[PDB]
Amino acid sequence: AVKKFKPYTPSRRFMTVADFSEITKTEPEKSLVKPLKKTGGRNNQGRITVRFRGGGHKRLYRIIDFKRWDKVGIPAKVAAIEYDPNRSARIALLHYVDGEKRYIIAPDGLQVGQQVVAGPDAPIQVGNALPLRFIPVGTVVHAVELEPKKGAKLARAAGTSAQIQGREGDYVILRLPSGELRKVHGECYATVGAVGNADHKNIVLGKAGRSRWLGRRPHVRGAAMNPVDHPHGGGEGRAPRGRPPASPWGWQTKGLKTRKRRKPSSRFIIARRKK
Amino acid sequence: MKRTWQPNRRKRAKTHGFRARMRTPGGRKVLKRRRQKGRWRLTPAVRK
RNA sequence: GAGCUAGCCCUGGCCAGGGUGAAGCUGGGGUGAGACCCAGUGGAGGCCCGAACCGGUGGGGGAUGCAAACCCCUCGGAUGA
RNA sequence: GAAUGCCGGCAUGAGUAACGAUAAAGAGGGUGAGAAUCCCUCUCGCCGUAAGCCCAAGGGUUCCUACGCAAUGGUCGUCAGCGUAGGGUUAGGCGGGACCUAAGGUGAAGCCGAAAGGCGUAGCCGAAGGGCAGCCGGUUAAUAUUCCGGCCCUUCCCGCAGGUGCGAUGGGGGGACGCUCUAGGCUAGGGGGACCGGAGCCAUGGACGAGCCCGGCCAGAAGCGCAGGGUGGGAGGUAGGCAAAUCCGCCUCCCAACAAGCUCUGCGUGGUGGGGAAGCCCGGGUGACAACCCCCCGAAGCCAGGGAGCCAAGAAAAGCCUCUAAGCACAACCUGCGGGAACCCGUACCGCAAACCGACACAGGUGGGCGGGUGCAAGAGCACUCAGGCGCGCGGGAGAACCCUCGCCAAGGAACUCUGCAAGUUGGCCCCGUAACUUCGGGAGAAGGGGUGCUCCCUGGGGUGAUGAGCCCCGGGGAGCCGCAGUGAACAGGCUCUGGCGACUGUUUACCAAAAACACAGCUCUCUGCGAACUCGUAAGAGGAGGUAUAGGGAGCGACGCUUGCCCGGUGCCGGAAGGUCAAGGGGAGGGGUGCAAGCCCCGAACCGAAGCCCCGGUGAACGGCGGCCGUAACUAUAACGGUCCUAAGGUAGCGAAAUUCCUUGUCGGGUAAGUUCCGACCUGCACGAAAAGCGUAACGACCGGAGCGCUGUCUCGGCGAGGGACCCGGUGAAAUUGAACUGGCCGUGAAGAUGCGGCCUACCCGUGGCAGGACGAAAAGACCCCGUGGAGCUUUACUGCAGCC
RNA sequence: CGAUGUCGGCUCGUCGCAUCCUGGGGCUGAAGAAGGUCCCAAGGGUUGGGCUGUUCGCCCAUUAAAGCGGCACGCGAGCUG
RNA sequence: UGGGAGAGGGUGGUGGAAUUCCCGGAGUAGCGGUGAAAUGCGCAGAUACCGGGAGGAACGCCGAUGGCGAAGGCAGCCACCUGGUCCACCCGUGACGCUGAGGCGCGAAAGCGUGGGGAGCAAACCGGAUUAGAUACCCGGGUAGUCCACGCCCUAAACG
RNA sequence: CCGAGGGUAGGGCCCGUGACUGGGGCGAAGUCGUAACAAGGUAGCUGUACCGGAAGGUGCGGCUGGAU
Ligand SMILES: CC[C@H]1OC(=O)[C@H](C)[C@@H](O[C@H]2C[C@@](C)(OC)[C@@H](O)[C@H](C)O2)[C@H](C)[C@@H](O[C@@H]2O[C@H](C)C[C@H](N(C)C)[C@H]2O)[C@](C)(O)C[C@@H](C)C(=O)[C@H](C)[C@@H](O)[C@]1(C)O
Ligand SMILES: [Mg+2]
Ligand SMILES: [Mg+2]
Ligand SMILES: [Mg+2]
Ligand SMILES: [Mg+2]
Ligand SMILES: [Mg+2]
Ligand SMILES: [Mg+2]
Ligand SMILES: [Mg+2]
Ligand SMILES: [Mg+2]
Ligand SMILES: [Mg+2]
Ligand SMILES: [Mg+2]
Ligand SMILES: [Mg+2]
Ligand SMILES: [Mg+2]
Ligand SMILES: [Mg+2]
Ligand SMILES: [Mg+2]
Ligand SMILES: [Mg+2]
Ligand SMILES: [Mg+2]
Ligand SMILES: [Mg+2]
Ligand SMILES: [Mg+2]
Ligand SMILES: [Mg+2]
Ligand SMILES: [Mg+2]
Ligand SMILES: [Mg+2]
Ligand SMILES: [Mg+2]
Ligand SMILES: [Mg+2]
Ligand SMILES: [Mg+2]
Ligand SMILES: [Mg+2]
Ligand SMILES: [Mg+2]
Ligand SMILES: [Mg+2]
Ligand SMILES: [Mg+2]
Ligand SMILES: [Mg+2]
Ligand SMILES: [Mg+2]
Ligand SMILES: [Mg+2]
Ligand SMILES: [Mg+2]
Ligand SMILES: [Mg+2]
Ligand SMILES: [Mg+2]
Ligand SMILES: [Mg+2]
Ligand SMILES: [Mg+2]
Ligand SMILES: [Mg+2]
Ligand SMILES: [Mg+2]
Ligand SMILES: [Mg+2]
Ligand SMILES: [Mg+2]
Ligand SMILES: [Mg+2]
Ligand SMILES: [Mg+2]
Ligand SMILES: [Mg+2]
Ligand SMILES: [Mg+2]
Ligand SMILES: [Mg+2]
Ligand SMILES: [Mg+2]
Ligand SMILES: [Mg+2]
Ligand SMILES: [Mg+2]
Ligand SMILES: [Mg+2]
Ligand SMILES: [Mg+2]
Ligand SMILES: [Mg+2]
Ligand SMILES: [Mg+2]
Ligand SMILES: [Mg+2]
Ligand SMILES: [Mg+2]
Ligand SMILES: [Mg+2]
Ligand SMILES: [Mg+2]
Ligand SMILES: [Mg+2]
Ligand SMILES: [Mg+2]
Ligand SMILES: [Mg+2]
Ligand SMILES: [Mg+2]
Ligand SMILES: [Mg+2]
Ligand SMILES: [Mg+2]
Ligand SMILES: [Mg+2]
Ligand SMILES: [Mg+2]
Ligand SMILES: [Mg+2]
Ligand SMILES: [Mg+2]
Ligand SMILES: [Mg+2]
Ligand SMILES: [Mg+2]
Ligand SMILES: [Mg+2]
Ligand SMILES: [Mg+2]
Ligand SMILES: [Mg+2]
Ligand SMILES: [Mg+2]
Ligand SMILES: [Mg+2]
Ligand SMILES: [Mg+2]
Ligand SMILES: [Mg+2]
Ligand SMILES: [Mg+2]
Ligand SMILES: [Mg+2]
Ligand SMILES: [Mg+2]
Ligand SMILES: [Mg+2]
Ligand SMILES: [Mg+2]
Ligand SMILES: [Mg+2]
Ligand SMILES: [Mg+2]
Ligand SMILES: [Mg+2]
Ligand SMILES: [Mg+2]
Ligand SMILES: [Mg+2]
Ligand SMILES: [Mg+2]
Ligand SMILES: [Mg+2]
Ligand SMILES: [Mg+2]
Ligand SMILES: [Mg+2]
Ligand SMILES: [Mg+2]
Ligand SMILES: [Mg+2]
Ligand SMILES: [Mg+2]
Ligand SMILES: [Mg+2]
Ligand SMILES: [Mg+2]
Ligand SMILES: [Mg+2]
Ligand SMILES: [Mg+2]
Ligand SMILES: [Mg+2]
Ligand SMILES: [Mg+2]
Ligand SMILES: [Mg+2]
Ligand SMILES: [Mg+2]
Ligand SMILES: [Mg+2]
Ligand SMILES: [Mg+2]
Ligand SMILES: [Mg+2]
Ligand SMILES: [Mg+2]
Ligand SMILES: [Mg+2]
Ligand SMILES: [Mg+2]
Ligand SMILES: [Mg+2]
Ligand SMILES: [Mg+2]
Ligand SMILES: [Mg+2]
Ligand SMILES: [Mg+2]
Ligand SMILES: [Mg+2]
Ligand SMILES: [Mg+2]
Ligand SMILES: [Mg+2]
Ligand SMILES: [Mg+2]
Ligand SMILES: [Mg+2]
Ligand SMILES: [Mg+2]
Ligand SMILES: [Mg+2]
Ligand SMILES: [Mg+2]
Ligand SMILES: [Mg+2]
Ligand SMILES: [Mg+2]
Ligand SMILES: [Mg+2]
Ligand SMILES: [Mg+2]
Ligand SMILES: [Mg+2]
Ligand SMILES: [Mg+2]
Ligand SMILES: [Mg+2]
Ligand SMILES: [Mg+2]
Ligand SMILES: [Mg+2]
Ligand SMILES: [Mg+2]
Ligand SMILES: [Mg+2]
Ligand SMILES: [Mg+2]
Ligand SMILES: [Mg+2]
Ligand SMILES: [Mg+2]
Ligand SMILES: [Mg+2]
Ligand SMILES: [Mg+2]
Ligand SMILES: [Mg+2]
Ligand SMILES: [Mg+2]
Ligand SMILES: [Mg+2]
Ligand SMILES: [Mg+2]
Ligand SMILES: [Mg+2]
Ligand SMILES: [Mg+2]
Ligand SMILES: [Mg+2]
Ligand SMILES: [Mg+2]
Ligand SMILES: [Mg+2]
Ligand SMILES: [Mg+2]
Ligand SMILES: [Mg+2]
Ligand SMILES: [Mg+2]
Ligand SMILES: [Mg+2]
Ligand SMILES: [Mg+2]
Ligand SMILES: [Mg+2]
Ligand SMILES: [Mg+2]
Ligand SMILES: [Mg+2]
Ligand SMILES: [Mg+2]
Ligand SMILES: [Mg+2]
Ligand SMILES: [Mg+2]
Ligand SMILES: [Mg+2]
Ligand SMILES: [Mg+2]
Ligand SMILES: [Mg+2]
Ligand SMILES: [Mg+2]
Ligand SMILES: [Mg+2]
Ligand SMILES: [Mg+2]
Ligand SMILES: [Mg+2]
Ligand SMILES: [Mg+2]
Ligand SMILES: [Mg+2]
Ligand SMILES: [Mg+2]
Ligand SMILES: [Mg+2]
Ligand SMILES: [Mg+2]
Ligand SMILES: [Mg+2]
Ligand SMILES: [Mg+2]
Ligand SMILES: [Mg+2]
Ligand SMILES: [Mg+2]
Ligand SMILES: [Mg+2]
Ligand SMILES: [Mg+2]
Ligand SMILES: [Mg+2]
Ligand SMILES: [Mg+2]
Ligand SMILES: [Mg+2]
Ligand SMILES: [Mg+2]
Ligand SMILES: [Mg+2]
Ligand SMILES: [Mg+2]
Ligand SMILES: [Mg+2]
Ligand SMILES: [Mg+2]
Ligand SMILES: [Mg+2]
Ligand SMILES: [Mg+2]
Ligand SMILES: [Mg+2]
Ligand SMILES: [Mg+2]
Ligand SMILES: [Mg+2]
Ligand SMILES: [Mg+2]
Ligand SMILES: [Mg+2]
Ligand SMILES: [Mg+2]
Ligand SMILES: [Mg+2]
Ligand SMILES: [Mg+2]
Ligand SMILES: [Mg+2]
Ligand SMILES: [Mg+2]
Ligand SMILES: [Mg+2]
Ligand SMILES: [Mg+2]
Ligand SMILES: [Mg+2]
Ligand SMILES: [Mg+2]
Ligand SMILES: [Mg+2]
Ligand SMILES: [Mg+2]
Ligand SMILES: [Mg+2]
Ligand SMILES: [Mg+2]
Ligand SMILES: [Mg+2]
Ligand SMILES: [Mg+2]
Ligand SMILES: [Mg+2]
Ligand SMILES: [Mg+2]
Ligand SMILES: [Mg+2]
Ligand SMILES: [Mg+2]
Ligand SMILES: [Mg+2]
Ligand SMILES: [Mg+2]
Ligand SMILES: [Mg+2]
Ligand SMILES: [Mg+2]
Ligand SMILES: [Mg+2]
Ligand SMILES: [Mg+2]
Ligand SMILES: [Mg+2]
Ligand SMILES: [Mg+2]
Ligand SMILES: [Mg+2]
Ligand SMILES: [Mg+2]
Ligand SMILES: [Mg+2]
Ligand SMILES: [Mg+2]
Ligand SMILES: [Mg+2]
Ligand SMILES: [Mg+2]
Ligand SMILES: [Mg+2]
Ligand SMILES: [Mg+2]
Ligand SMILES: [Mg+2]
Ligand SMILES: [Mg+2]
Ligand SMILES: [Mg+2]
Ligand SMILES: [Mg+2]
Ligand SMILES: [Mg+2]
Ligand SMILES: [Mg+2]
Ligand SMILES: [Mg+2]
Ligand SMILES: [Mg+2]
Ligand SMILES: [Mg+2]
Ligand SMILES: [Mg+2]
Ligand SMILES: [Mg+2]
Ligand SMILES: [Mg+2]
Ligand SMILES: [Mg+2]
Ligand SMILES: [Mg+2]
Ligand SMILES: [Mg+2]
Ligand SMILES: [Mg+2]
Ligand SMILES: [Mg+2]
Ligand SMILES: [Mg+2]
Ligand SMILES: [Mg+2]
Ligand SMILES: [Mg+2]
Ligand SMILES: [Mg+2]
Ligand SMILES: [Mg+2]
Ligand SMILES: [Mg+2]
Ligand SMILES: [Mg+2]
Ligand SMILES: [Mg+2]
Ligand SMILES: [Mg+2]
Ligand SMILES: [Mg+2]
């Protein structure tokens, strides 16, 4: 449940912060964090290839176990639930009876002190990772592999979830967080339940500086620029777009579909997305 | 005011130095070119 | 050619002093239990005043200048984009 | 002889401007050919969170000493950062290397590109980050944590003794981390003393005093003490840490538990070794057997890897410890002791500046540390001062105009002006008090007032100590004193009402614009299923993201509140397996050339044949657009109402002479003595209008308007005074400009505005201080404007191509 | 066009006279006072404010009067902007 | 003490019918709609039929003139949690009662906030008719909303 | 010392008046439609919402003070 502030500054009027009330441990596991090499949006050429990036808080990357089929049949206790500045969700620290320690994305409802497990034999319980073909039809799952053994690729963001709708052959039908209907292979892993921290979307940043804390530098509108810079530049005074609204590089940015038409995964897209 | 010349020995050697010039084609032509002209110095002297 | 300038990356450093007094916590009141009220404690903030520092608002001087952008008075920010 | 020609020489302006901060000078003595300028002394003044000191960068001998003054020095010069010559920089411990990693750079493997080359894991390189052993004093003209003295310590090799399963690039631990606030105890630093040490001093009316002046420490190994940091012990199991493992990790048991113990630091003490003032006497020497004690204030530093809270969630790697593997256990490693060994480079000097960056000995620029005392509420603010450093490398005079900076002003008080521009006013602290409105925070330092010094007297609590005295910190009450005036100097808001625009803190045209512009949290649309979209790249490869639709790209709007209407005909976009058109290709009716001929060779109809376009739909917070004439109400007027024409549909709510209104100073109302502005209304809106958003909105603004109070040299209307210049003398001595010049007025003439021509008038020759009307004065081959089949940026349903995409 | 700076203001004036006032006149539909209109006359004078960048104009309060023009729409090597 | 009846309330589950859409098959020239029509939909394969899937909302028969609640109101079915009520016994307390200005709470629908959901329905709106007009009634579309969670609003022909 | 009151600055309440504006009442014979009273020709009324020259219409839920 998001936390409001009294208006003792102009920005405190609307600024909201997470309640952080599910976190049980406040510093990262030394053996599972590594330096997160900030880019600024520059590539190996040195060129801004993604604009308005940089200047965020320093971060360490928590190594997250996106396979889990590494360790079929070895249970693990939920030792803690922690903050992770690299993703919307929270992360959960697992202590395996193996003695090994890993992080997973924290599903909604997971409690410290519960034991989770992974594999075809697993119970249909929050935090269990099974191949997709062994979860009953209708079960809400997250952290889903797109391809067998290739790694959890879908429904990783705070609050998201895919739902199992039915089966066809070696393949399952998932309703993704976008509402598309895609066929995913049955041997792909997924974790029972939805990701936690659903309140994440109701956060009200509150002021410009908070975006600067996330590495987000200011966006500059096309209309505010000059013709050397953007299709929407120029004009004496303000101005409407005066052409179909365009990106910096000329392409149209209202409705123009951009998925590649012959892409092979199209055989596996049953229906495009919702809303 | 702060002007354009802010001498820095390490910046000087690392930018115009002999080893900087040999590492690229345009650099070796510079050295060849200044050697053909008979420059007493092929490169800016910096004290390291 | 980025030793000027612009942005980002890595690593360090700096920000006198005062002022305001958020949540929280505690106690008291309240109630079926609450909400909530009062006091104290607390020390929040692109919060307030003001040096260093960063700026350059208005005026005056300067105009073969002390200076190819300076000087005086005044003025903005000063825990933060 | 001319090219605003080129190179050089030399003139003119001219003995003119200037001589670079208005911090300031005077005299005596010395030296010397020569002295305002060098040296010495006394007096004066300036900086003192600096204008003093120490590091770093950069500079590169500028350092020190002798000897010089042609040039350099804005004057001078005997001086000097100048000339000449000699001298000067000393390290196992400081900094860098023989150590580690960060971004980045490079790069065995590998990948990519016509060539050049671009990438790329490890690895390597890479520092002001990690790591690691030196403190105090003396010494030289010039170096010192470097030399010397004292007391300490590190690594490497070898040896000795004790001990132990020893052994690594491998496993593990640790190293290892944010922001704000902050505890306890110290230390640096400081204040005081009636105590201790000291050469002296008694003045000019008084004082021989509990007098004045001065100074009362620094470093130090073990131990010890105080304060802190760090750290569970044992056992059993064990599949995880890419081999192993007794280590680590996980599970159980026992024990311990604010502890303690073990360990590591700071501080204190400490053998020991140092230092040691004023004054006096020519840097030294004396003082001096110097003394070296007590109380108080007290860090931002130290203990430290301390504590708490918060969200934006805060390097790596080596050193180091531990585990074992090959191996090896005559080894090896650990521990203590002993001897020996310990290399390269930097070290002078300047360093907020005359030695660095600005062409200059240039009022500019330059990162880190130290930065004393008093008082002013605090402080790095302000004034004066310590240490220490300076008086800014032309002076002497005079005492005009005028200019700059500054002080005051009778009466009036914004009448000044585009504008209160500028300058007054106000000004700190303490107490009383404080409105509309509001998002309940604010608005608020609202506004407005009162207090403020000194003496005496009584008294409350706190810190140190002890619970006392002493010192130190916050106060309370009473009675008095002096002045024009008590934050008596210095630093230190004028206020209010009302509108426009932008929510706000921010950002910007380096060097004419700081704004209403950009940004901004927030809202909406749209694309994107991950080898994502999109971006950069020929590619490989990167960014996106070690992210995954609560995410990422693109676009518009811009907190918040109440809202965002009608038009899909056109353009865009999205959907549409029909149809229509449609390229290569397929097909080959049927024609052609040649050959004697088998043949060879050419043209070619229907038909099949993508995307795109046509066509059918949808789509507005997609591009965009949201009517005309005529009539009508029982006074007039105006039309709720009607007729008709056109449209894809004819502007809704709200707002309106407005940042928009042309006619315009619209009209009415308010404010004024008077109001082209302002505010409030009206609405025939030239030419508002709903996310190029509409109407509002508390708070905010060096934004832009209008008004009022306060107060003023802004003004009536100017006066006087100060200093720095201007002026005079000595020194040094520019400049743009310049066809030559023996260079007057009027009325005319002239290429149409004449010193230069005509006629007249006026006028002895040459300067100095002033003023700017002319020399179509100077500067810049007009930026406006046009011309050139000149150029460049930009746009699109101009042309033609290309990338990219299909 | 190898540059003649361009509105208004301020300051400083100088000139013309088709005279706004003051002096002298004729005519009057001049009783007086007051004007009306033409003539002569350029010696001097010709105010302070509100509004607007304004010139101009309107308005307020006075006045003998609140003149109109030229001087590169006089005057930016005199200022403003 | 012991009994019973009930859509009383709250939470979590879960069942079938029907509508809509989507996929496959089959099939052809209309379907839909009305007072009559047109708009609309349909050879680009609709309607009507069968198989499949998804999703939302409501709960047929029972059902009543019934029942429960203080009122507003409450209807598939299951479980849990909870309120009120009536009855038999005549067992306990000893008038502990009645009402109730203020207060507090509850309070249909619509409406508002921030998320979610969205089949059907449907203000606004668009089109087709009717009509003198038709900003209506009727028809074809259609957005809020109706649904869920939390938080507001607090109204009524909230009536017996 | 207190003190009539005078002055300065700021608040509260009432009264009168104001360009313009909002609906209200009244007014023998105005304009537009016809919402209600009969099943008033779509039963009406309702709270609310949205919309429209105007009465009103429509939605959602409620009442019978609805008809046959
Ligand atoms: C400070 C010192 C500078 O002087 C100025 O700024 C003055 C104040 C300008 O006026 C400024 C300010 C202003 C308002 O002029 C008054 C503006 O109009 C002009 C454009 O520039 C001048 C004099 C301009 O002249 C004017 O240029 C006009 C185009 C035409 C005009 N004249 C021939 C008709 C002429 O005199 C012009 C060109 O800058 C002068 C040229 C030679 C220069 O470039 C010189 C080197 C100047 O930079 C300067 C002397 O250093
Ligand atoms: Mg808040
Ligand atoms: Mg509040
Ligand atoms: Mg959480
Ligand atoms: Mg690590
Ligand atoms: Mg990267
Ligand atoms: Mg790279
Ligand atoms: Mg490169
Ligand atoms: Mg490059
Ligand atoms: Mg980009
Ligand atoms: Mg970027
Ligand atoms: Mg997280
Ligand atoms: Mg994320
Ligand atoms: Mg798959
Ligand atoms: Mg948000
Ligand atoms: Mg961040
Ligand atoms: Mg953003
Ligand atoms: Mg923007
Ligand atoms: Mg623009
Ligand atoms: Mg622009
Ligand atoms: Mg460009
Ligand atoms: Mg272009
Ligand atoms: Mg373009
Ligand atoms: Mg444009
Ligand atoms: Mg523009
Ligand atoms: Mg523009
Ligand atoms: Mg425009
Ligand atoms: Mg346009
Ligand atoms: Mg376009
Ligand atoms: Mg594209
Ligand atoms: Mg999709
Ligand atoms: Mg600069
Ligand atoms: Mg360097
Ligand atoms: Mg360097
Ligand atoms: Mg460098
Ligand atoms: Mg080099
Ligand atoms: Mg380089
Ligand atoms: Mg190379
Ligand atoms: Mg070569
Ligand atoms: Mg040579
Ligand atoms: Mg070179
Ligand atoms: Mg530099
Ligand atoms: Mg600060
Ligand atoms: Mg500060
Ligand atoms: Mg600090
Ligand atoms: Mg402070
Ligand atoms: Mg308090
Ligand atoms: Mg607390
Ligand atoms: Mg602040
Ligand atoms: Mg303040
Ligand atoms: Mg000023
Ligand atoms: Mg200049
Ligand atoms: Mg200055
Ligand atoms: Mg100043
Ligand atoms: Mg400030
Ligand atoms: Mg010639
Ligand atoms: Mg010349
Ligand atoms: Mg030439
Ligand atoms: Mg020449
Ligand atoms: Mg020459
Ligand atoms: Mg010459
Ligand atoms: Mg010569
Ligand atoms: Mg010469
Ligand atoms: Mg001369
Ligand atoms: Mg002269
Ligand atoms: Mg000069
Ligand atoms: Mg000068
Ligand atoms: Mg000065
Ligand atoms: Mg002298
Ligand atoms: Mg003297
Ligand atoms: Mg001599
Ligand atoms: Mg001399
Ligand atoms: Mg001399
Ligand atoms: Mg001198
Ligand atoms: Mg001397
Ligand atoms: Mg030099
Ligand atoms: Mg000389
Ligand atoms: Mg000389
Ligand atoms: Mg000589
Ligand atoms: Mg000289
Ligand atoms: Mg000089
Ligand atoms: Mg030396
Ligand atoms: Mg060696
Ligand atoms: Mg080459
Ligand atoms: Mg390197
Ligand atoms: Mg060292
Ligand atoms: Mg030491
Ligand atoms: Mg010597
Ligand atoms: Mg031995
Ligand atoms: Mg061992
Ligand atoms: Mg750590
Ligand atoms: Mg870490
Ligand atoms: Mg670090
Ligand atoms: Mg922080
Ligand atoms: Mg002190
Ligand atoms: Mg000691
Ligand atoms: Mg094991
Ligand atoms: Mg330490
Ligand atoms: Mg001594
Ligand atoms: Mg002695
Ligand atoms: Mg500090
Ligand atoms: Mg520490
Ligand atoms: Mg690393
Ligand atoms: Mg072996
Ligand atoms: Mg052996
Ligand atoms: Mg051992
Ligand atoms: Mg060596
Ligand atoms: Mg040295
Ligand atoms: Mg300086
Ligand atoms: Mg410094
Ligand atoms: Mg110097
Ligand atoms: Mg230069
Ligand atoms: Mg000098
Ligand atoms: Mg200087
Ligand atoms: Mg003070
Ligand atoms: Mg001086
Ligand atoms: Mg100075
Ligand atoms: Mg003089
Ligand atoms: Mg004189
Ligand atoms: Mg001065
Ligand atoms: Mg004074
Ligand atoms: Mg006066
Ligand atoms: Mg006044
Ligand atoms: Mg006055
Ligand atoms: Mg005024
Ligand atoms: Mg004004
Ligand atoms: Mg003042
Ligand atoms: Mg003051
Ligand atoms: Mg108030
Ligand atoms: Mg008020
Ligand atoms: Mg107000
Ligand atoms: Mg207001
Ligand atoms: Mg309030
Ligand atoms: Mg106050
Ligand atoms: Mg006050
Ligand atoms: Mg008092
Ligand atoms: Mg006194
Ligand atoms: Mg007195
Ligand atoms: Mg102030
Ligand atoms: Mg702003
Ligand atoms: Mg702005
Ligand atoms: Mg606005
Ligand atoms: Mg706003
Ligand atoms: Mg804004
Ligand atoms: Mg700020
Ligand atoms: Mg600028
Ligand atoms: Mg500029
Ligand atoms: Mg510039
Ligand atoms: Mg300026
Ligand atoms: Mg601007
Ligand atoms: Mg500003
Ligand atoms: Mg901007
Ligand atoms: Mg918004
Ligand atoms: Mg959205
Ligand atoms: Mg590209
Ligand atoms: Mg190529
Ligand atoms: Mg990555
Ligand atoms: Mg907004
Ligand atoms: Mg905004
Ligand atoms: Mg913006
Ligand atoms: Mg409001
Ligand atoms: Mg359209
Ligand atoms: Mg269209
Ligand atoms: Mg269409
Ligand atoms: Mg258009
Ligand atoms: Mg159009
Ligand atoms: Mg509307
Ligand atoms: Mg107007
Ligand atoms: Mg209007
Ligand atoms: Mg307006
Ligand atoms: Mg307009
Ligand atoms: Mg106008
Ligand atoms: Mg008017
Ligand atoms: Mg009036
Ligand atoms: Mg009108
Ligand atoms: Mg627009
Ligand atoms: Mg616009
Ligand atoms: Mg406002
Ligand atoms: Mg406001
Ligand atoms: Mg502002
Ligand atoms: Mg501003
Ligand atoms: Mg005023
Ligand atoms: Mg006034
Ligand atoms: Mg004056
Ligand atoms: Mg004077
Ligand atoms: Mg003389
Ligand atoms: Mg001379
Ligand atoms: Mg000279
Ligand atoms: Mg001649
Ligand atoms: Mg001549
Ligand atoms: Mg002459
Ligand atoms: Mg003459
Ligand atoms: Mg002529
Ligand atoms: Mg003439
Ligand atoms: Mg003449
Ligand atoms: Mg002649
Ligand atoms: Mg002649
Ligand atoms: Mg003549
Ligand atoms: Mg003549
Ligand atoms: Mg004459
Ligand atoms: Mg002279
Ligand atoms: Mg003169
Ligand atoms: Mg002149
Ligand atoms: Mg000329
Ligand atoms: Mg002239
Ligand atoms: Mg001239
Ligand atoms: Mg030329
Ligand atoms: Mg020209
Ligand atoms: Mg030119
Ligand atoms: Mg131009
Ligand atoms: Mg022209
Ligand atoms: Mg042509
Ligand atoms: Mg031509
Ligand atoms: Mg051309
Ligand atoms: Mg061109
Ligand atoms: Mg011209
Ligand atoms: Mg010329
Ligand atoms: Mg010229
Ligand atoms: Mg004036
Ligand atoms: Mg008469
Ligand atoms: Mg008369
Ligand atoms: Mg006459
Ligand atoms: Mg006259
Ligand atoms: Mg004019
Ligand atoms: Mg006018
Ligand atoms: Mg008269
Ligand atoms: Mg005139
Ligand atoms: Mg004329
Ligand atoms: Mg002219
Ligand atoms: Mg004219
Ligand atoms: Mg003209
Ligand atoms: Mg003129
Ligand atoms: Mg003029
Ligand atoms: Mg001028
Ligand atoms: Mg002018
Ligand atoms: Mg001139
Ligand atoms: Mg002149
Ligand atoms: Mg002239
Ligand atoms: Mg059809
Ligand atoms: Mg067919
Ligand atoms: Mg659905
Ligand atoms: Mg009984
Ligand atoms: Mg219609
Ligand atoms: Mg009809
Ligand atoms: Mg309700
Ligand atoms: Mg009639
Ligand atoms: Mg009726
Ligand atoms: Mg009816
Ligand atoms: Mg009817
Ligand atoms: Mg309707």
